[PDB]
Amino acid sequence: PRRRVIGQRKILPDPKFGSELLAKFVNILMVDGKKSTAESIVYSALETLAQRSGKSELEAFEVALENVRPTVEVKSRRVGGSTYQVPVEVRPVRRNALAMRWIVEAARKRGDKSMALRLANELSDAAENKGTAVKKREDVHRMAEANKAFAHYR
Amino acid sequence: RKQVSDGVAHIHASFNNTIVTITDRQGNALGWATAGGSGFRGSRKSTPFAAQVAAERCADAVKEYGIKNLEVMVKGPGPGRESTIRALNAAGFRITNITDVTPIPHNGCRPPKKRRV
Amino acid sequence: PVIKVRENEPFDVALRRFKRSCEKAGVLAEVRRREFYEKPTTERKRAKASAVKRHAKKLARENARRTRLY
RNA sequence: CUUGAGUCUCGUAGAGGGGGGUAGAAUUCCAGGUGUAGCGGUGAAAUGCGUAGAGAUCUGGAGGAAUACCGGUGGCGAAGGCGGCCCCCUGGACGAAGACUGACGCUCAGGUGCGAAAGCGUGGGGAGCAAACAGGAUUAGAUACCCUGGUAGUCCACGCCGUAAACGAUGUCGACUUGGAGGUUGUGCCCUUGAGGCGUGGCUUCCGGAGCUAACGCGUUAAGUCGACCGCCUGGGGAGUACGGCCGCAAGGUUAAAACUCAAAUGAAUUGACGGGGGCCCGCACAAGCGGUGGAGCAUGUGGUUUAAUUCGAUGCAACGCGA
Ligand SMILES: [Mg+2]
Ligand SMILES: [Mg+2]
Ligand SMILES: [Mg+2]
Ligand SMILES: [Mg+2]
Ligand SMILES: [Mg+2]
Ligand SMILES: [Mg+2]
Ligand SMILES: [Mg+2]
Ligand SMILES: [Mg+2]
Ligand SMILES: [Mg+2]
Ligand SMILES: [Mg+2]
Ligand SMILES: [Mg+2]
Ligand SMILES: [Mg+2]
Ligand SMILES: [Mg+2]
Ligand SMILES: [Mg+2]
Ligand SMILES: [Mg+2]
Ligand SMILES: [Mg+2]
Ligand SMILES: [Mg+2]
Ligand SMILES: [Mg+2]
Ligand SMILES: [Mg+2]
Ligand SMILES: [Mg+2]
Ligand SMILES: [Mg+2]
Ligand SMILES: [Mg+2]
Ligand SMILES: [Mg+2]
Repeated sequence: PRRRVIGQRKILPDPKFGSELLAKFVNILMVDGKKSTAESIVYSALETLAQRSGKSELEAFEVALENVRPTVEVKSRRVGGSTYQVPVEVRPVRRNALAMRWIVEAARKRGDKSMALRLANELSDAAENKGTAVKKREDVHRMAEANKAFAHYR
Repeated sequence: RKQVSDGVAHIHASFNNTIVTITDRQGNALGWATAGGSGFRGSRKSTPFAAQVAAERCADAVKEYGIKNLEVMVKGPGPGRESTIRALNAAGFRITNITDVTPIPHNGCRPPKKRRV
Repeated sequence: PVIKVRENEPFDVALRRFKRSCEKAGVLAEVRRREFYEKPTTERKRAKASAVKRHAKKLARENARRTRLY
């Protein structure tokens, strides 16, 4: 907005693991205000992922996030009448949010049957670093590299 | 194959392009590089970053000659004019002298006509 | 704008001196002005405008800006 | 007769004019060295140039044009105009003290001369730039703007032309009328005690009083108060055109109408609105996001077509599940 530095809104942590990040993921996943359903799906996915990959639900989830967060995105600065795609360093809250968003979209795309199954598969893929959300991040980075000449001349 | 240790870096920095040319102190060129050959075209090759990577490329090219000291002669009005020298220093030569040799006439030949844009 | 880096002078410092020397010399400005042929009439007109604006601005600041702004 | 006008003496500053030398920087080209795939250009490209070795870089050479910094609302000139340095020829302005002539003055129709740039003739010269022209883009088109080239011309000699927003849009000469801040160039005194204090001339920039003006503004360099002489105007268009004359190699210049036609055309300022003006600011205006519509079936309203009738109204946002 023009004249607003509004206060960030309060998100409660999810009951199973007490995690704010996990709560945010659930919110992003949710559709039509159906939170209960979203949390069930997220928990199912986490449980399967933990069983498949290892340590905990939260550690596995974190690993996936680490492989899908973007360091740099691009904006379109339009000053000389034409638009320069400029790179820009993506701040941490955005990095988590964007990564989560990408993961959920990839999961939605994916061909497995249950949503939980798709989510688990996608997360595992992210952890390995051979999935589609990861591909998306790679594409974003590639664009930033291409437009690196317009990095610190905005 | 030869070694010289001390070169001159001629940074021709026009508005469109940056040419970097390392030479022996006498005038004979050792290696060169441009933002164009460095992989930038148009809006991208007319930028400081392009000049910097051109400089890096030039330094790499003349690595065979083992040049340690280097004096830089900057020419023209350019987006680099600084990036190139910074890059060269980073690439790791001792910059000894920095000289501007932009050719100003003493009211000589007529310039081309003004652009109407 | 010739500069020679003195003993124990940092590179950044050397760069700073070089830039200052160039600015003082006025090389970039000269080149930019000599990029295209300014007509003599244009040069005269620009000079006149510069003189008028400078004088007017100075008068306004010193004499007109001697009042209570608030 | 000496107060206007001029002469002589001594200095002063000046891109004033004419002629002849010369210097350095830079562009172009040429030859050679080094060296390798790009250069150039643009909003982005392409034409163009480059592996037949370009661009870059160093050396040498050729040649033409123009004189960076100094450089200034600085200076000089009647105006046009004049810009590196040196010499030769040469015109004017200004100050100082005197001396001299003794109204010798001001203006000027015809006339005469000078008169940017472009243009013309003849002979040179030709680097850069660049009408015309060519190709590439852009575009609906693009006989333009932009890009790459490029010939007259720009330069020199000597002739012509004779015009410009040739403008201060302000004819020349003279006198008189409150001020302030500068620039430049003389000169008198003050110890120049220092770059400095007080005068007195010339040219010059800005601001401003009275007065003037339609207003804008001008304001001791008047657009104020006056005197002499000249030039010019009499509604917009037709028209600075036609015809005639004169001048010109030509392009054209100069002098300069009439019919016909309209009731306006203009100047300055005011209030709005508008601007691909400028500054500041807001709004789900964009941005960041989430979900739709536009595809499908159906509901409903509208346009249309059909009908005997398809009642009438709403119909850019701000009509179209609206009156209903
Ligand atoms: Mg050009
Ligand atoms: Mg003189
Ligand atoms: Mg004079
Ligand atoms: Mg006459
Ligand atoms: Mg001429
Ligand atoms: Mg001729
Ligand atoms: Mg000829
Ligand atoms: Mg040309
Ligand atoms: Mg052209
Ligand atoms: Mg006339
Ligand atoms: Mg004039
Ligand atoms: Mg007139
Ligand atoms: Mg007269
Ligand atoms: Mg005034
Ligand atoms: Mg009439
Ligand atoms: Mg005529
Ligand atoms: Mg006639
Ligand atoms: Mg949006
Ligand atoms: Mg539909
Ligand atoms: Mg339809
Ligand atoms: Mg409708
Ligand atoms: Mg109806
Ligand atoms: Mg109706």
